[PDB]
Amino acid sequence: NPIHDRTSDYHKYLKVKQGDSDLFKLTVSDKRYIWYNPDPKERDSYECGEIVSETSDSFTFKTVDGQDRQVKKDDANQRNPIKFDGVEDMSELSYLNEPAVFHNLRVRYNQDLIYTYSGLFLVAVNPFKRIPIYTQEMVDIFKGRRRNEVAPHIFAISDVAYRSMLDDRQNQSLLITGESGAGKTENTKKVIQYLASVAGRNGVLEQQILQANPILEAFGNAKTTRNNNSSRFGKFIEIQFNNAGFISGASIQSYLLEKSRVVFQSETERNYHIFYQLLAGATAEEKKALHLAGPESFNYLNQSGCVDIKGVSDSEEFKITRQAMDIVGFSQEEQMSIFKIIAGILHLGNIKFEKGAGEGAVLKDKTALNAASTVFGVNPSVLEKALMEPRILAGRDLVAQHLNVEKSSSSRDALVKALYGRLFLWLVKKINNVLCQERKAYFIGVLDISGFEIFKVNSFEQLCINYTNEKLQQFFNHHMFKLEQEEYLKEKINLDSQATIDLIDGRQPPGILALLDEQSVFPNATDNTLITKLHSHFSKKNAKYEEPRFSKTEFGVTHYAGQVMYEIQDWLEKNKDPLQQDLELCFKDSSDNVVTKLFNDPNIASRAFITVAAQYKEQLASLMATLETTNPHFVRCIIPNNKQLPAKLEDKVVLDQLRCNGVLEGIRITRKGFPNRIIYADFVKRYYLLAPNVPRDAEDSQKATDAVLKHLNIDPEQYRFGITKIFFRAGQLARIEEARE
Ligand SMILES: [Mg+2]
Repeated sequence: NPIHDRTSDYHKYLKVKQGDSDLFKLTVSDKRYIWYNPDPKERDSYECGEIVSETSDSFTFKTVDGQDRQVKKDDANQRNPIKFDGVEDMSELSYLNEPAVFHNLRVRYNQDLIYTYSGLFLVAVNPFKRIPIYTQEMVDIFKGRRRNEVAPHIFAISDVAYRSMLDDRQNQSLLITGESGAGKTENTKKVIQYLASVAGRNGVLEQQILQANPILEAFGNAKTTRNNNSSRFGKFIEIQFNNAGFISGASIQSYLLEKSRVVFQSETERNYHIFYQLLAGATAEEKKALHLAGPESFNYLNQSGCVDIKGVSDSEEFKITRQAMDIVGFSQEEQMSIFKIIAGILHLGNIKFEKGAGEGAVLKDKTALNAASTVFGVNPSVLEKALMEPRILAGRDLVAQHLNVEKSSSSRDALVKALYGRLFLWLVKKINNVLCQERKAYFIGVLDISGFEIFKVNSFEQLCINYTNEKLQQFFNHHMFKLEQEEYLKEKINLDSQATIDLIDGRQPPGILALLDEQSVFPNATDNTLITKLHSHFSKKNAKYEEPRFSKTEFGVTHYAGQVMYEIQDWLEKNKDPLQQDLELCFKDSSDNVVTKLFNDPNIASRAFITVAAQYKEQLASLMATLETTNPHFVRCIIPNNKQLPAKLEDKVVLDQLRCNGVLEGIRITRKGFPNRIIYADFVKRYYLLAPNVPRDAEDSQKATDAVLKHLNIDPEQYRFGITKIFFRAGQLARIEEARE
């Protein structure tokens, strides 16, 4: 049992290395430390100062350089005794302050221990290197072990969920969130891997379930400045099981796909992987049939100045993507058409519009246009017309308009985005068709989506994601509450989300989205109309809203994670996501078999119509409805720094996430009552020697406990006798630790 074999990789890689002795005496020390900011020239930078003295109200400690500073006891961040360095649950800490929390994480991280619990959460720090803890052999050690039984790990939480499902006959959910680059996806893949193995039918299905996300990754992921393999869409994976506990199917729901990246990427970034895959991977012959060239030959791929990802073979990935498609069940025909769509898009991006003639646009060279038309199988003349001379309803009149180059170009861009988003939607639907069962008994759903987003520039998509996150954090809050109450009950012992939530999705009075939708009805409304309406209703009138001192195009929202300033540019457009009807018409007649679906299947071609905001709101409520029916599990992924480097855990970077994702707040909350709770025998096992009476392995554990306690003359208010554990208040246990044997 690797778990008992101190020489195993299990031990090497997932546990704090255990020496020969276990004895208390070992960790003994006179020295008492404190966590201090060597400079409020920082406030997450801290050093450990040793307390060299104290007064009845404040401590005095040395600093690193040797300077004596003074602290208020009620302001000191006491450092936990060394025995606590490396515990598996932060709930085990006596002193639960910020620096102390970060320090435990860090000690663990320094030993490549990327997983640590914090009460209800599993906290996972990206190591930025591959630790060999996800082998089948690692899978097997986790089978059926309780939380307290094995080291912290994503496999552990997944096991706890599967057992819960089976035992309570209740659906479950794993919510995996945090910043881009944090490892959400990485961990989500490990959750699927695990389940397919502890519950798979020793199979085609399973293989298809696994080969499903590589298809989605090719189409939904891209290299950004924060992750070479960034998920540009959010997802909820339902893993379906029969009553016997075997995987029976699966379903995927995608959200917020970044269609905009198709037509533009920042410097060093890449467009979606598939473009590159096709281009590299296609057969000399397929190129000719697709009018394919190098990435440099395509405006949609030649602008950022990055057409390749280090250590990534686009050609080899193509092979992998195609294989996946093969496995899921995409027909070769279907696959051609999918590639055709990718090709056509590339062609659409290469169309050059010119003016002069007048104020109107024209197409002097039509190579590009013709290229896209062939691959899509639509009429280039019809296409051309729909591009620059769409017919617009001027009341009763249906007249064609001659668009300028700009307008012309943007329209082109909107056609590309709709084709991309619809394909994505169709691929998701194709895959669900295969995997998905109408006959499911139970499910474990996996949400891999970003946590709060607070960028230099915040736009509509950030408000959306942040809106979701206010809901998820309020859901965890409710959940912590119940579970916390429950514990207390079982042992015999003793917000604000709404307001932000309402400001965003409120109907009466109307909140942001409501107002946005309203403006959305008027063809002539502008960003200015919009921001002015927002300020009118909320500036100085809604406590979670802020009108900027000078910006005219932004507004701020006080979120759970702090204020977020948003820019209103293009919100109206984004809310309607328009596409010229004539473009719809052109493509509706497409001779292509996949293309026809994207335009003729109301379920793909249309939202409902309702606005983008209204759809986001409805989809978020459905998700939450689901979640509400599960027993949830929370994974908080954390990026150690902004450089994608191993062995470089940056305090400021880390602390900031801990503050935003709910970890430190929950600790704050916890720390207030009886954060430490220990199994009677566990307690004696360790502190027997502290009392002149007590046998290490006593049968009357509680007594034994009271014993020690009494010996020590500890203050009764600081502890609580529970039915199976001894409940301790903050710092009590550390002092205890600090006791002479
Ligand atoms: Mg991801």
